[PDB]
Amino acid sequence: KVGVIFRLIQLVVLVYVIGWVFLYEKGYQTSSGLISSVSVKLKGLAVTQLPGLGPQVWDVADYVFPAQGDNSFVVMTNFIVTPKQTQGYCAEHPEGGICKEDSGCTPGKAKRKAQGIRTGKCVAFNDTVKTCEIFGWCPVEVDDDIPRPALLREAENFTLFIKNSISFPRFKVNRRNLVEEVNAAHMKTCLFHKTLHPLCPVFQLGYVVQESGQNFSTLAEKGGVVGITIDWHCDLDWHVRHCRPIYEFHGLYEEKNLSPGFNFRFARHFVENGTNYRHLFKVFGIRFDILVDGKAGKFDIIPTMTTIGSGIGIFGVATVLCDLLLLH
Amino acid sequence: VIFRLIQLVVLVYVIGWVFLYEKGYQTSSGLISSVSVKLKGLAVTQLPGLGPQVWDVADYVFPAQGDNSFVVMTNFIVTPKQTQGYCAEHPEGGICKEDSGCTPGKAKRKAQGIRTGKCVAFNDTVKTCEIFGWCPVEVDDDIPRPALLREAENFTLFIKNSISFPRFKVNRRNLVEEVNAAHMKTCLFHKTLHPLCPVFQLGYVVQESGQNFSTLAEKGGVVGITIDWHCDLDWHVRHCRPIYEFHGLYEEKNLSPGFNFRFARHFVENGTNYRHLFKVFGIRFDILVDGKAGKFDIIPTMTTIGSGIGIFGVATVLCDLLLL
Amino acid sequence: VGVIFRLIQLVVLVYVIGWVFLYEKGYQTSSGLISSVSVKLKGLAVTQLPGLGPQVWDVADYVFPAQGDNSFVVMTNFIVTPKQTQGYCAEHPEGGICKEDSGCTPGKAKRKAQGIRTGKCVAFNDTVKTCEIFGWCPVEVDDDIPRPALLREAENFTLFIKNSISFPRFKVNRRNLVEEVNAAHMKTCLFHKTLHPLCPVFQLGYVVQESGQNFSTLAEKGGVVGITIDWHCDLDWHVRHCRPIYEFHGLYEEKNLSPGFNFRFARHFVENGTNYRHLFKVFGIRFDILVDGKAGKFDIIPTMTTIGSGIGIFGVATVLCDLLLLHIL
Ligand SMILES: Nc1ncnc2c1ncn2[C@@H]1O[C@H](COP(=O)(O)OP(=O)(O)OP(=O)(O)O)[C@@H](O)[C@H]1O
Ligand SMILES: Nc1ncnc2c1ncn2[C@@H]1O[C@H](COP(=O)(O)OP(=O)(O)OP(=O)(O)O)[C@@H](O)[C@H]1O
Ligand SMILES: Nc1ncnc2c1ncn2[C@@H]1O[C@H](COP(=O)(O)OP(=O)(O)OP(=O)(O)O)[C@@H](O)[C@H]1O
Ligand SMILES: CC(C)CCC[C@@H](C)[C@H]1CC[C@H]2[C@@H]3CC=C4C[C@@H](O)CC[C@]4(C)[C@H]3CC[C@]12C
Ligand SMILES: CC(C)CCC[C@@H](C)[C@H]1CC[C@H]2[C@@H]3CC=C4C[C@@H](O)CC[C@]4(C)[C@H]3CC[C@]12C
Ligand SMILES: CC(C)CCC[C@@H](C)[C@H]1CC[C@H]2[C@@H]3CC=C4C[C@@H](O)CC[C@]4(C)[C@H]3CC[C@]12C
Repeated sequence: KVGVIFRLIQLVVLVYVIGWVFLYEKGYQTSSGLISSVSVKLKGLAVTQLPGLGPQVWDVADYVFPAQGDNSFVVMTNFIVTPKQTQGYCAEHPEGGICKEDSGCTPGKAKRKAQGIRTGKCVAFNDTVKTCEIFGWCPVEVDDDIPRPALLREAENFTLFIKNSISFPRFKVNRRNLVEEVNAAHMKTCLFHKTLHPLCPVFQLGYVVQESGQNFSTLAEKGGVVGITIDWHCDLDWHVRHCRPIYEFHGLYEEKNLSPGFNFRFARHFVENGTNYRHLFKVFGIRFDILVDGKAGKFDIIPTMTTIGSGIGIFGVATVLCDLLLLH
Repeated sequence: VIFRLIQLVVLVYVIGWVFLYEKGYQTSSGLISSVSVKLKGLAVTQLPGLGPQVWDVADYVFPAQGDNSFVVMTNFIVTPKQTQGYCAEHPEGGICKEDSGCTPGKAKRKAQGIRTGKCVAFNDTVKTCEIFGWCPVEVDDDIPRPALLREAENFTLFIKNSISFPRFKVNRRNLVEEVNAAHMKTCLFHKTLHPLCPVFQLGYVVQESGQNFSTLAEKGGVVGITIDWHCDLDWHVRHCRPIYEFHGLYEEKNLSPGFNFRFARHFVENGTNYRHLFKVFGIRFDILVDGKAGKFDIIPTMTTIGSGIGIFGVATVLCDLLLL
Repeated sequence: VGVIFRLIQLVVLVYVIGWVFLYEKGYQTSSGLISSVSVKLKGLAVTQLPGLGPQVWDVADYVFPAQGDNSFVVMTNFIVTPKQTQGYCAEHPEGGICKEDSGCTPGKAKRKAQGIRTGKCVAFNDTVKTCEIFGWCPVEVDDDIPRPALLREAENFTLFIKNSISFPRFKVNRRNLVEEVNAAHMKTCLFHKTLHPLCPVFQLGYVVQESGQNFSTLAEKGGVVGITIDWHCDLDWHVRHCRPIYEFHGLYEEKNLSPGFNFRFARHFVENGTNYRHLFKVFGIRFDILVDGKAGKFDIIPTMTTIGSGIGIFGVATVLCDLLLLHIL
């Protein structure tokens, strides 16, 4: 009965190997990619009482800078506005050259960062320091006084709405972020929590940043970067109703570096009294990147046949190894 | 000798199957691509304000540079001449009833103003609250059934895709199918008749998506174009022509249909800051590409020849075991 | 004999496992990466223009997606057609030719439309004429592309790239600014493929457009440049030895039916009581910044399964050698 016992042991080993191969979903299921489309819709307000008077309100279309969605969008969090900018010869900015007596600066564009077409003169900047005279946007920026109170910190309570639609080809199955569990009644009193309500897509910017690993009120002065990822891991063997996304906010938390924080200049032009003016904002804001990836598969007979053939081959190899070790 | 001949035949058949089915004698590469989109059309809106505007190439393609994913106007409800002031809040904020209903502070979820607290009348019979902000004129829910900025189904998209193929250092472009010189003045895109001209039509990009354009422009929608470059790159230099498959990317109807956003353009009239606010129900086009390619390399050929010889040995072992 | 054959088989197996360990990196768990970029351009250009009014294009005046978005256009040429307004005016000599008053009909001219045609014939220029259209009145004339390239001083703009990537499976975060690069280097650093390969890629037109392309003709009519950032590093060593490599692509140079890349964009304003717009046909450079990478760590499951595969391949090699010896016996 030694031979029968050995044959039974080999058969059991082969069965276990086949079960392991069919486990982990390594085989018997196809692999397909996905195509995605993401839209965002922020909703909030912000008071902007400024010592320069003229209170202003930043609406939904005033801080979302792409203003129409896109994967990578920026939400304004702070700014240094220099209104009523016009073209004309006047004093330059410091850290770009110091004028001693009509000799420090020579006519021509300066190397690397430039502020205007230098003409050559010692025009008294109203900071006890005399600099060069340039031809450009006359009221130059003053970015030293970054606003500590975080003028638009009230963005902590904004509600981001990530509407995601995907399609798996080769199965022609299309799904959306709004899973049939979430209905209209769950969109008026809905927030997002990773354990309590993991399906409703109405996130809160404060909460998103908090789960990003970045403390708020310190990246508001100089906007950081936040990355949201919507993993779509689904199996088409079961009903399509079991296709749900997983949100993971891998926030690249640094809070201290050589050049920390996002920052960009943007200007809006207009015409007043027949002269072209310009409003320039140095906006610091938090940029959200919404990366979408996934993999789904279903029953196909070719991968099943290939896996069964590989299982037969590895079972034969195992029997060869067992015979070899028994020979020794 | 019969068994040896059968084993040799099985081995050579396996080798041929490995070489010709999965194409194991060639390597693989990724894809780096750039997409440039240039719409060209016109649409006129006879708004009831006696202000007939003309919307041209720079007025409805919202990302003017034409990114990979962009948006085309198909409907709007303009709310012009907006300044900063106090007036009645939109009724979704609440209902006034008594003067004590309104409270100071912003709203909870969707704030429209500071809500200082008063009971001004928004309509002739409905009073909500008093808010300070972009107050004078507020956006409403009056989506135009005739679908203003219609006839967007006659525009001509133009995808000037480019391909890199870094490892093989072979550069290909969508525009040049090695024959395109006068097929650009008068061409369309048909999946069977003219599958090479990249001057699409928004009628022939939504229709093959499986969604009718009659209800797509009312509340917006999403359309996806793939342009996947599946080129053999081995027995040719040309024959890298891409294939297009406009994916449906979800059907219409259902909860929260379509896709609409809001944007605004500021201006100065009499020393007071103003704002033109548009709510846009525009289609969204996404262009995401992929490719594999492949070229003759000796290392993968040797690796798969070794794998084939191993498979042949395993098959011979299995046959010998079965015979015994 | 038998001992020699066993030693040869053991040596072959050892070589096989060494090859599969030091070539395919079997004891590693390859994973993707997530990424974000923040592109900041610095520079200044001045245009005279035949309008007798000098213009200065500032930091936020040429780069249009003025927040990054890893796909942006740095304007290098334009054809300004200012002071446009709604009215009935003549059409461009590309949608039709006005032989007489009956040569044009109301409609949108099918493919390419510049205005709602009315039918009347109005003289334009001197001989060509045209059909009247209701729309933006002064039609654009893009026939005369400026050869001196106007905003041609783009061979000195700096392109500070602030790339931050994260590998989630190992939960590691890295940035473009390698710890070696500090504030003392950012004051004056220029990216070079051999001498300074770590500080972010600067100076469009000198070490960015030198990808088998020439700024001379890549700014007169626009063009496309692709910067790919590869993060190929392993967390087996210290995290310090994880630095990216930049490669600039040469997608095409010239000799094409539709070369370059240009787009029309309009800036609106209101004067007196009428809405006007400035229309720019911007010819620019599209910089596609694409970042990819891969990383792995030593884990027990991959090394166990690769040692099992090595044992299997050693056994199959042994039985193949035995069969060969039997056939050659
Ligand atoms: N940030 C958000 N917070 C709360 N609800 C949101 C948010 N973004 C989107 N929604 C909801 O998404 C749905 C989409 O509908 P729709 O686009 O008509 O909304 P809306 O622009 O806010 O319109 P309305 O002016 O009619 O309230 C709405 O029911 C809206 O309440
Ligand atoms: N729908 C379309 N979108 C883009 N280009 C189109 C379209 N239909 C035709 N074309 C043709 O594409 C060609 C390449 O476009 P290109 O940007 O180089 O020219 P353009 O700015 O349109 O020139 P012009 O206005 O002087 O005809 C043009 O000659 C144009 O006639
Ligand atoms: N495109 C560029 N070319 C050259 N130097 C640049 C460029 N972008 C940024 N820098 C320099 O690198 C640093 C970036 O720091 P950071 O992002 O905090 O900017 P910043 O201090 O807000 O900039 P700025 O002073 O110009 O307003 C600064 O010292 C700046 O001079
Ligand atoms: C086909 C003979 C040789 C049996 C050996 C293969 C066995 C292990 C395979 C073949 C078909 C397989 C099944 C095919 C389909 C399904 C339905 C799915 O919802 C759960 C898994 C399940 C139930 C699979 C389990 C594993 C399975 C039973
Ligand atoms: C050692 C023996 C088995 C010969 C190995 C090579 C044999 C199997 C032959 C069979 C099919 C052949 C390929 C068939 C077609 C082409 C396309 C041609 O443009 C280049 C050569 C190439 C790519 C051949 C390479 C060699 C090839 C793989
Ligand atoms: C025949 C077998 C058992 C011999 C040993 C094989 C395994 C255990 C060996 C072979 C190669 C080895 C690796 C080679 C190099 C390094 C880098 C070093 O910084 C940490 C250890 C690490 C990651 C080793 C871990 C152990 C390792 C994976």
